[PDB]
Amino acid sequence: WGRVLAILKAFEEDCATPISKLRQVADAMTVEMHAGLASDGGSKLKMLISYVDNLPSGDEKGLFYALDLGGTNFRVMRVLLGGKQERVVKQEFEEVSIPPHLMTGGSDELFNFIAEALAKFVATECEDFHLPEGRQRELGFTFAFPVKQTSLSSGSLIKWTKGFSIEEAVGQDVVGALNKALERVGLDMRIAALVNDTVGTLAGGRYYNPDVVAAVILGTGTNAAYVERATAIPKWHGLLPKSGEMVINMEWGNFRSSHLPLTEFDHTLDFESLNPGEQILEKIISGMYLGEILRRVLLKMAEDAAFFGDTVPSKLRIPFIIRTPHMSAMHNDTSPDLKIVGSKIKDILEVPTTSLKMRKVVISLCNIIATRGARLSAAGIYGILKKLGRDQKSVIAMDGGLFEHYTQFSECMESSLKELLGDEASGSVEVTHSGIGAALLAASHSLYLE
Ligand SMILES: OC[C@H]1O[C@@H](O)[C@H](O)[C@@H](O)[C@@H]1O
Repeated sequence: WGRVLAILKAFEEDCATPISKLRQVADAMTVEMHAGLASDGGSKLKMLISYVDNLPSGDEKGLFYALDLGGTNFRVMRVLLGGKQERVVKQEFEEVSIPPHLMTGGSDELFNFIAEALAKFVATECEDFHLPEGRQRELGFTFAFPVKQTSLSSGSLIKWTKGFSIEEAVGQDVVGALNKALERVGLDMRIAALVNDTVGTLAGGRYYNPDVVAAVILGTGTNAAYVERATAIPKWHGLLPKSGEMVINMEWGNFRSSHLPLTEFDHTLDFESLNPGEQILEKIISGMYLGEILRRVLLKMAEDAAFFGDTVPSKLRIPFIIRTPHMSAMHNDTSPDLKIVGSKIKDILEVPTTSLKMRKVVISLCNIIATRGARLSAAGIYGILKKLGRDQKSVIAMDGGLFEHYTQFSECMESSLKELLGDEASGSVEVTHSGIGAALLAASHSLYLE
């Protein structure tokens, strides 16, 4: 290593996000927010209206179910809410990994999967979760994909992201689909709310902190939601909210700008993806893609600089063979001779023996990729704050694996938001962590009292 350094040098330079560039990115973001709000097709930012005009206050009460469909995991939960003082009295939930074949199969089978798991969960209901009366179960549905919302409890799928590809479902109503799946298992359920995962995170965060104004998800995918003034949404007039507010789902994963520090590797990832040209910003930020970027750099060094000897390892040529959790562990390796980077490369790529020089390169690459994504996340948040005129206490409710379980990532993001804000503003913005959100929104729309 060995001209491996030349590629390393270039990639580091092409990925650079000095503050000037973050300011340019934030400014481009704020511009797209205005464009996206002014016209349905005016921006890469769809700026979807959620039909949430009232956020949780804390006085919600009753029994509520919630469904949560993400990119890789599905969740079923129920909660007892006891008002202002009691809040969440009791909570139960089960999590199921989604069988990969369901991601690209048919619509019915995806929704059967959801309905059948929910039915099994419902059957375990007992004690304090016993359905009172004389009543019907009420459900909140978190659905982590772009939706053209028609009401709080309805909307059609716009497109898939995160490796999903069920074309049958594009344009079809998500709640109607679930409703038909619920009919097939003979489960009676009132869907009171359908929300994007950013929206639920925002509702859940605002429930615990009145000053929450936005939510950002940095997990398998990436996205953000925020509370916008109704008058600042010229494209939409299908309701006159008394609050004067409306929560927006930005779908910022799809953001693109010439100021984005893209490399040949991000280009090849994109061109070979399931959704080429879409989710450009998501593909350099989210946990789905970070490892895959790493994989493409290492493959480049393997075939042109003999990083792994004369023969390129066969497992390096397989897409998504390197996951982001592999990256973060290697990134955390503070040890001489870098034990962890060594055992991760061996375990995952089936390469015996790596010099110190090779694992120093790998840990450097990990840092370059994680830092870019984190700093770009900060520029995103700063873009939202400028839209809000907030560039006075603002809280950003965060969720997702990258922010919760990747120390380097979440710390770099907070540092760079701080630098972006500056002495004046920084000291009035707080980034904090904690589904329940969708249930809280169902709770405001319950046909029952307590
Ligand atoms: O889960 C985080 C985000 O992932 C993106 O790929 C989806 O399009 C969004 O709807 C979601 O909010």
